[PDB]
Amino acid sequence: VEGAVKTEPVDLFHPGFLNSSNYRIPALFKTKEGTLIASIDARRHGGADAPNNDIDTAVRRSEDGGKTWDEGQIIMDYPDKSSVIDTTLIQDDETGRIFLLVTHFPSKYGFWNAGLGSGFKNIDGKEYLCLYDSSGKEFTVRENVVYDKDSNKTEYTTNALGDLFKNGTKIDNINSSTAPLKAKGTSYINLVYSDDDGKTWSEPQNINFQVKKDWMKFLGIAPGRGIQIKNGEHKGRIVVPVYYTNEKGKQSSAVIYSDDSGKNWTIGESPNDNRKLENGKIINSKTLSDDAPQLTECQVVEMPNGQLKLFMRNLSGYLNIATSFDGGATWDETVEKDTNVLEPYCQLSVINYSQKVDGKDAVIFSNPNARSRSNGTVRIGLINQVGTYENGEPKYEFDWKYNKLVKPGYYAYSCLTELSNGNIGLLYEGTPSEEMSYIEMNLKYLES
Ligand SMILES: *[C@]1(C(=O)O)O[C@@H]([C@H](O)[C@H](O)CO)[C@H](NC(C)=O)[C@@H](O)[C@H]1F
Ligand SMILES: [Ca+2]
Ligand SMILES: [Ca+2]
Repeated sequence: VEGAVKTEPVDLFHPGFLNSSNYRIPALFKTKEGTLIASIDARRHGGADAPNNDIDTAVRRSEDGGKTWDEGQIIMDYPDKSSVIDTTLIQDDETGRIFLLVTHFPSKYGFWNAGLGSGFKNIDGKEYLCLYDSSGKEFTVRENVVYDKDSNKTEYTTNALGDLFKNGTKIDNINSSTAPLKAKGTSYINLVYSDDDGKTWSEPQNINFQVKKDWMKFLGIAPGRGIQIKNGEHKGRIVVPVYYTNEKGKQSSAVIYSDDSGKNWTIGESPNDNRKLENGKIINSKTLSDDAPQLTECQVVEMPNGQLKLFMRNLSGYLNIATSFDGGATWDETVEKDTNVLEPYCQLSVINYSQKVDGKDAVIFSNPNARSRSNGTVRIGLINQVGTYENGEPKYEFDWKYNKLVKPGYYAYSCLTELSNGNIGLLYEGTPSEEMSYIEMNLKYLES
């Protein structure tokens, strides 16, 4: 229609960019300064997930609203088929600090073979990363100095990247397939941060000891973005979607969050914890033994009063939505199924939109509207309160009033952002693992 804007796709990542043959897993965010940051997996050996690859994290920035982008940089790169996989972006408005979190695996590990627990051990009241030698003896890293099982200092030290130094000389890396001391083979949550609007990034902080329980096998970032709560008593809380497997391998969503500007993180309960299934069975994420109720990658948005809604990949064929009244610490027992929104078992993106649409608060949603990763569709969901829960909290529901096909053919993972001009930016997998496409759309287009 007249005045509709949908830009022609640009390949923001593609084979050869930064000398990476493949790319997957978009994250896209507009900073407080108005800069766009796009992060992605630079999959170096093909498109496959860990452990069958060597994956680094790449970032591009735009200072002109997505019209032009910088030359990119690799910000995390582990050796020898140790991979960082699945990024997410969020910023603390108070401090201006931008966070990027990602899942990390040592060489040979990935989602399906991750070992149990955090990979840390408590010694005398502090958690220390464990290392193992060829005989299986256990060592700890205490302030980057390696101690043996009898608390004798060894000749080894580490750094935040896992480099392993013998008397100060680098000899290997604890994440490789060859090191004399290796980390536990499991997932780790890494966090890096930027205080200069994404130009430079810290080295990784391994926060597994704060967020990963002893019964979780995988715990990973659910890629895309986080939020910082705007309304109510949890205002300022930084909320990052995640998901994990239990000892039986079954997946449940949750969020990690920080009330102290990213210094410390905690994991909330899953919506699968004390979840009441359709006909009344009660499950929990620690004991879940069936495939059907699994809840996996997810993204979160905030309601007008501060209530959270967690939108989740799942096995029902349709979108599932959980509700939290306590800032992501727990969820209502009922997970809603929205049969207006097909969900083919793929990541989705949902964001708050800053302006009213048709007099209502709104969200913007992106996923493949199909029974496969195709027919990429962007929706505007209007929020309406429809009475209250038994506990008196407002009950909010979405009206998917506007729905627009933006990508015929292949469409997999995606990430939205609102732009400074009020339009919507979208970075999406329009190929399995090669070109990642960026478009800008206005509301007139989305409503057409
Ligand atoms: C997606 C994908 O489906 O395309 O899957 C994730 C997991 O394999 C899946 O959620 C497991 O049930 C990948 N992440 C990891 C850590 O394997 C994503 O990178 C992506 F591959
Ligand atoms: Ca690498
Ligand atoms: Ca619950």
